[PDB]
Amino acid sequence: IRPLVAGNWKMNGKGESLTELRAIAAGLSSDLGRKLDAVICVPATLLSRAAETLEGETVGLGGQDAHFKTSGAHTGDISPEMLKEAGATHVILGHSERRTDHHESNKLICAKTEAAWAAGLVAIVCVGETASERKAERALDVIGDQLSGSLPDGVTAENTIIAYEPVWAILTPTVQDVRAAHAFMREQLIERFGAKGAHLRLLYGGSVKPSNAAELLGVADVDGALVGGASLKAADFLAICETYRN
Amino acid sequence: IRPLVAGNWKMNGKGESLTELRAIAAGLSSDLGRKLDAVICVPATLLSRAAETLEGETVGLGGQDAHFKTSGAHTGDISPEMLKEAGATHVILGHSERRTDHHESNKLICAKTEAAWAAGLVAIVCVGETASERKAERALDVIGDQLSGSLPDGVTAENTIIAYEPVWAIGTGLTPTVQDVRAAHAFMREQLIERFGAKGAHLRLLYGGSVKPSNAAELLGVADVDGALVGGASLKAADFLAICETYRN
Repeated sequence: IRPLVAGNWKMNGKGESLTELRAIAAGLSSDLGRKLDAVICVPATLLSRAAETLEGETVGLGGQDAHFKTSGAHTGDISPEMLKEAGATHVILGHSERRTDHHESNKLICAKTEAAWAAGLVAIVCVGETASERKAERALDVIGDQLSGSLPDGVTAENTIIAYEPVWAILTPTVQDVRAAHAFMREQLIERFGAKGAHLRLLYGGSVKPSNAAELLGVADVDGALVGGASLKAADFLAICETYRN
Repeated sequence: IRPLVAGNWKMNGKGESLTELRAIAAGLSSDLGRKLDAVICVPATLLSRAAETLEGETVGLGGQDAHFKTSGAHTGDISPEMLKEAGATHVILGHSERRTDHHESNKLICAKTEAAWAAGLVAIVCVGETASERKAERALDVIGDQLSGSLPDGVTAENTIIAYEPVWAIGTGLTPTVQDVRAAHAFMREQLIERFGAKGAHLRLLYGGSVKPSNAAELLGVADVDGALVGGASLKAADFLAICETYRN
């Protein structure tokens, strides 16, 4: 499985930040970048400008959310077609921050996931359990439910990526923690999707930094990362990518 | 009070839509645009390109929502500074679609309005009662609670515009009467004067119900209506402009 390092800028980044994007492009201009895929998910306000900056580079662009409809009376909401037409190849769906603060349900994320595929986008679908779900020993129940409710029947290794977010630690998770969450995801996805389940990229979406990337990304059934803060600066992001030097 | 026709594209608009902004700008190059302000509120994905499209022109640009913080861990949210830096001068906040479908409270909208101001944006803050609240005989009580709860203490006549949405009418095929509009706007004016004094007398109060080339003259002649927040009819330049032509004098 080819690795993917995806950056989630969350609600950071304006015109000035585009330099970081260029530097990431530059850093992956060589042998390193030929070895992995990389996608940076920027705010919707920055996407077209970022698409221009990245024209002819290996680095892909994501949005951080999209609606389930193509268009309509939905003030303030962005369609996946809009993301597509502005230059996105990917969109993050079901991020913990939206499941929690925006109350997004598994059903909604499923509908967003189909609509994303219909617009030509790869869905980066996030799952993850809270501290109390974990303290209550329901971690796997919850991850399992999120995966079976958030993912539509038509998943392929090409149209869907899964990111695991240990929301519970928002504590640092152990290698052991990461290992057991990702083995569980892999077995869940194979049970439901068979062959292609084995090919779906599972990204680790906990706290990923240059200093912990080697240990976390060397874990079985981790196929990359959904990097938060460390993706805002090209030097951090590139040092995380350095992991796949070999 | 100088009138403002604002257009709300809602979740409509891509690169191909930019010619419409262009046509609107050109229609308002006449003697017309000297008399009124115009703002089109476009999807955040289009904002920077729409900014580029309208460079130099009188037509302002709006966002359709914005966060209450400047930045941070809010995956998929847009801060009012991102709108500002992309070229917007305005942002719609508290639209009924967001109050209903995104469960936005007065408290959230208040927090969003402060942040909009701190980013250098004029907040277009929407209020409006449902058919249920109307049948409860609480129309005015609802609009009053929304205005008091949604608006921060720092309102100025320059940093805030209010738009009234007759949400009750949506989906019914009936359009509010001049009597309905007058009563809502007279009420909003009195409330804003009680709370903000003379600032409250100069606040622009936009009519955000169904406004189309066919009804614009009557509705926009209503006392205490200082313009409109136009929906569907802002999607096509000729419709938007025919609403604006109501103000030719």
